[PDB]
Amino acid sequence: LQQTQAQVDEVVDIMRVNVDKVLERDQKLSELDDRADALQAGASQFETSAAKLKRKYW
Amino acid sequence: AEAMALLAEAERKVKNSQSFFSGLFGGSSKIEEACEIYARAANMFKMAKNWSAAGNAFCQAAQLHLQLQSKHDAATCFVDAGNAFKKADPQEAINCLMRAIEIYTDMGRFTIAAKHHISIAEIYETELVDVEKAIAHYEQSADYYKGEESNSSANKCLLKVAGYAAQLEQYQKAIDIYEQVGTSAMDSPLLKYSAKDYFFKAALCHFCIDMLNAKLAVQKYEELFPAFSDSRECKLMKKLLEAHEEQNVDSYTESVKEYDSISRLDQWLTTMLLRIKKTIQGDEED
Amino acid sequence: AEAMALLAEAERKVKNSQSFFSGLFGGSSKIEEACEIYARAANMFKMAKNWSAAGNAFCQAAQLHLQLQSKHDAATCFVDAGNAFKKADPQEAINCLMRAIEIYTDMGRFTIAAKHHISIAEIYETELVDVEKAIAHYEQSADYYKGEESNSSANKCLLKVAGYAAQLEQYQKAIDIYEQVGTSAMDSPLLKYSAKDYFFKAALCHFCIDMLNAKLAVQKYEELFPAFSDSRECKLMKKLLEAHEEQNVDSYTESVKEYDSISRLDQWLTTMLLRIKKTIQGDEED
Amino acid sequence: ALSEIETRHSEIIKLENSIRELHDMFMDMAMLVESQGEMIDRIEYNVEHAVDYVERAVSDTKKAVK
Amino acid sequence: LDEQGEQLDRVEEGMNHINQDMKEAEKNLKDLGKARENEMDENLEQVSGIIGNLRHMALDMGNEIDTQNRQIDRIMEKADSNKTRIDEANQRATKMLG
Amino acid sequence: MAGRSMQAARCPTDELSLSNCAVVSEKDYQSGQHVIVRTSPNHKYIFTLRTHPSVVPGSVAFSLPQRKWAGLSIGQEIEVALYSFDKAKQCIGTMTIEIDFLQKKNIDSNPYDTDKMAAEFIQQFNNQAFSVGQQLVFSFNDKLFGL
Repeated sequence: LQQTQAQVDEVVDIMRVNVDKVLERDQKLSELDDRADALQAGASQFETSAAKLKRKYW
Repeated sequence: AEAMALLAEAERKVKNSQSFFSGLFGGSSKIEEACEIYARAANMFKMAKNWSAAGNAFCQAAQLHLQLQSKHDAATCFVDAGNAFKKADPQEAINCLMRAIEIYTDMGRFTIAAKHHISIAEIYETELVDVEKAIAHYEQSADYYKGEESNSSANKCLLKVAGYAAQLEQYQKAIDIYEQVGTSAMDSPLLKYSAKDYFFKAALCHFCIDMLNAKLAVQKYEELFPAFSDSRECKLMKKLLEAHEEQNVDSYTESVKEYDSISRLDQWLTTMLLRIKKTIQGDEED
Repeated sequence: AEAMALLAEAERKVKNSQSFFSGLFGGSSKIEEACEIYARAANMFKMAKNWSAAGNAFCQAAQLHLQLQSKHDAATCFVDAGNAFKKADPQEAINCLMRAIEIYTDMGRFTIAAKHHISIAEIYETELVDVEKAIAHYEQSADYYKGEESNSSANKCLLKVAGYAAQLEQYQKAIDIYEQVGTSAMDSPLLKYSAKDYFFKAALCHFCIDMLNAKLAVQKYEELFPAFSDSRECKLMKKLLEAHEEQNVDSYTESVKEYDSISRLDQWLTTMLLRIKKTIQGDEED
Repeated sequence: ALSEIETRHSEIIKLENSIRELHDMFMDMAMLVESQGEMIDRIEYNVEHAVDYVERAVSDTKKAVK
Repeated sequence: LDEQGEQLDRVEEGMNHINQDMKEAEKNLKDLGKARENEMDENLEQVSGIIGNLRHMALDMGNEIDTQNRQIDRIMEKADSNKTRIDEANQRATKMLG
Repeated sequence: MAGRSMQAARCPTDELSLSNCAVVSEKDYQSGQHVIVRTSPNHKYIFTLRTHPSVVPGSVAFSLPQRKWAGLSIGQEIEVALYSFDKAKQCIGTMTIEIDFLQKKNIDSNPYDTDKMAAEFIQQFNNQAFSVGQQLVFSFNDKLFGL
């Protein structure tokens, strides 16, 4: 019983460890999302500006 | 060269001239350099912890960018200006967030708009508490997230819609909302083990409703009832409406304590439980 | 909010330049602007959720960008035009979505082709059930993903193939996929545990075989007996197969009797329970 | 002959509470990684449609000199 | 988690080629511009054997997303710099119209 | 009789829950008149109307026994249609009822003279629609029953 208790207690604090990981994860998941959206407009308006460029020097 | 000097030095060059200073062109080459002065200025106002001429400078950095040809990055700078007043003490981030969605939607970029359509709902629910309008942004933003097919984004928004239907006390609409989404979770093995809880939300949202919708929506949910979270989900509910339709608050309020011992209840659940707890007492005595 | 007059005034603007209309330089700035005109024209229908009309209005702007010399964003405009009838119920998102992959592959490219090719497959399986075509779409898409060394989606699109191709009729292409993924999965530290159920699926697929083909893969398989997770790999099969050979269909139910409790059973395996007892009763009566 | 039953009650309901705790931290965890999981689908557009802007543009910038 | 960590490969696919385009597109701008108890004793041990499954996958599932955090350590700066490079190259790619 | 969509509501008070009458508003129908509630093709249930001043026009109020016979609750869409009986072979001349106390925390052994109960029964439930197996509650000397 007591061996099994301790063996469960291992997974207990390991669960708390994986939550101690999610404290970093959620931050990473947020900040990658912060740039993911941001890059598409810089890319589309760059394609636009390049459209203005390429029409002058046919 | 301070942030305060950049505003007045850009004020020199913002002038719309028609003279030998102009020639033939206007100030179309000049409205960008003005926006550049403000692009540096709005940056360094925050560096001086201004936070209020910061946000106004983030506004001015895009305000003049409108008149060039380009609302797009001007719109990104409106979102940035909303990140100024939002973090700061005052509002008027909410204004620039209107200024943003009215532009990105005006191209079809609903997702970028929806990044902060939700944040508008966040301010209008947390700060400027306008829960009918906040929910009009959660539900509407959910409609946009389904516009680009992202089901779980809209399930996140619609749980703000329906989660606060309990505090908005619209239990008849809450039961209208948690059903289709849990059915969208029986299909998903990625999402199933919260689906029982999703229909528990649809189940528990009673206004003292003794429809067997409460006893049938759980039946709809395909369910091996000796499963391992169902003892804490479904037969729970059957026990609780066993006592409501008993006209007995005694065992109704014993099993709630029986259940909190095995899964600690939260504000939303506990409020809904004591909401229905008043419903038995509202008929036994009177 | 002027949807009509844009469409009519761009009629002389959707106009190549050999006329008084031509003048000095081409009309490749006029039609270029007109693309944005029709985009915005569809945008203001789309905002009012007129997606049926909106998609047809995006077909204009998406068609005219090709005309200048630009497959570049014209395919993005086809993706946009397909989002209309994708989000809206009716069809012909199917068309623009088939337009986009051919255009991306005619750019000299591979990824985004497969990326929307499975979108087409999702439509043609989930909506327009055309499994004989959408399964081929997953096949070709997985072929491109092998050509990108994202064996990620090479394995995923093939699991989407074989999970349905199995119950349909085809158990050999099935195990081909499920052995391919299990063998490529013992390689990675990320993949080797998904390989358990993969070799399980690779084992399950029977051509009404009364032999050990499942247990044949087991006699190959890396069960690692101290690892109990492969009781959900073979111990099921270990128990039920002897039953199947030795006149014990009645005993066959008692396996799922508990395995549905220690693993809630989905459609595929449950239908397979019925299917491999179709193999029983095709040994007995059928 | 009853105190060991009381331990058989108590130490094992404690054990079941360890189970309850890890199962509840795991109905946290499964949902943690669940809710994070779709952000990848949010990237799913911005990862290659972003490339659809970048390469399809610089194929023109290199042709914009011409 | 497996498939979402394996998506990270296509994330790499996008960022390397965008970064490739920005080292080359850099060039065009300047080029053009300028007994049940005794059964219980076995059931509790049946679960003591199960907690092996628990602890093994627990210890294992820890390390992967740490490795993914390092993969994100690749992503973050090569994304932020690329966000800077697109905007500077774009403003240059708009000022050369004339 | 053409049938109008109605919203199932709850009985206002205890008096009409002792009438077994499909409690309605005076704005729509009339007390005494009989109707047939329709929930589905395989469920047709017949009720007596008894108007009341606290009913919403466009919603019908039902008591707990009748809902526990009708399978109904607060705020469900139903179709209510006027139903006219045939007084050739449907007027009740002899009706058995299985009776029992409703609430099990007031059970006594006292005798209740059935001739008085049946007489007060007809004095209260006259011109009412009763189907086989229909369940309701009877008030005899301030006592709840399950009929």
